[PDB]
Amino acid sequence: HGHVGADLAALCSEAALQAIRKKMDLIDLEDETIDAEVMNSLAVTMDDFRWALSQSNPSALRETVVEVPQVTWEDIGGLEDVKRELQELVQYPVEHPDKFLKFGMTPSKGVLFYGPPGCGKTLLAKAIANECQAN
Amino acid sequence: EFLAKMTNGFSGADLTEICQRACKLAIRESIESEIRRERERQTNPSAMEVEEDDPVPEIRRDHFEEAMRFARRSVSDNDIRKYEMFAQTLQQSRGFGSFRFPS
Amino acid sequence: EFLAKMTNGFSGADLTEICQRACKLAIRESIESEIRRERERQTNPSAMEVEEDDPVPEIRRDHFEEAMRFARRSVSDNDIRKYEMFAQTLQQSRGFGSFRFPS
Amino acid sequence: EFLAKMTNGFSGADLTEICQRACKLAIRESIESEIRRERERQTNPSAMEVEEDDPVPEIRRDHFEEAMRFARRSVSDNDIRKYEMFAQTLQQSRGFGSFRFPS
Repeated sequence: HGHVGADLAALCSEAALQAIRKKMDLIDLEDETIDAEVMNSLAVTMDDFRWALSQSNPSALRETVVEVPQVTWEDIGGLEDVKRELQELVQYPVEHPDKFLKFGMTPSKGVLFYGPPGCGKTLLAKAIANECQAN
Repeated sequence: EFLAKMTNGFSGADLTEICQRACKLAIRESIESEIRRERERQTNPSAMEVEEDDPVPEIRRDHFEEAMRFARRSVSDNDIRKYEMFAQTLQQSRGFGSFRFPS
Repeated sequence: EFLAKMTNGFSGADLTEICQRACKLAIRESIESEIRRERERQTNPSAMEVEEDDPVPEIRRDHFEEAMRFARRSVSDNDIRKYEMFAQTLQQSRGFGSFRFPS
Repeated sequence: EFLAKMTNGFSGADLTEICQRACKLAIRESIESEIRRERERQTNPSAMEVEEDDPVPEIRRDHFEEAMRFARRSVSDNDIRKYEMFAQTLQQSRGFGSFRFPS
């Protein structure tokens, strides 16, 4: 999830090198004039990509990321009161911007969740972003 | 005017919320109507929507009567009592009063 | 569903551990099998391994029933009681309730 | 037996209350029946009460299912944790363990 395009070019290049390296037991240095059999019958497979990805290629990325999330609403079922309130506070000033100016109520600008540690706070805060298709 | 003599010790920043509460409740009734207006079963193209619904063109009374039930005073009685004690810690003619001049 | 009405006051970050616990226990049974599969004494080349063992292709029930015995609630009763006291320190219609309008 | 594996950390003095709660609820249903049994309108003397009502001759299941909703654990998690800390402040073979004798 955290690579850049040049990192993926290096990843593909390292997978090609790994696929060549796994065939150097019969591609020997005494084969001076190289036979073209490997040049049309070698294809990189899945574990070479997994080797080049997991064992090598430290990613050149730490910073923030901007995308829609993907955790849906049925990842934490229930809590319909909280869901209905978040719909009235996030869904409606995006999916219906004109009706807010019919009677002109200014929208709010965010709530403060609070609770015990590990009740799906972040997993709920991503859910309204996934429902609104917002960033 | 009936809201005046019913909310006595409410601060000014509190009854600016209950009108945003009744606004939010009326927007909830408007999107509630627009989620079932397009949900027509046996949707005949005959008898077209030349007459619009227009369910909530303004805030009704029961929107206020429902939003008023979540009213809450922000300042307590102990802090208005604190400021009155600061008004008397201030002087405000802390002394004699009501004297006159010789003729 | 039986795990639902058995773990009542468990936090969401706690029953994400007991499925990692049952996963860890099933991986322990898989490497346990693969440390004795290759430990064949009188290893005849006849009757080859054309039928694989495949001992644990999924988590069984007793992996859960053994991993559930190390379940532990993270949050206490004193902190859920603290947040309920913060909910009542918050207003949530701290006042009159249930009034009506004159006719 | 279903009440056993549903009330885990309840003290013995707490589930002696929920059976007094379900008893109190069934007596409420019995006097509820006897306040409307004698409240017969168009009370004909014909078709006499040779068949009795007998509405609640025992506690039903929904009396328990309604009384269980007011269950409450008396002891907290902090006090059972206090007594376990007193069990380890007590010795209980606080030492070596598992030695043997010379041959």
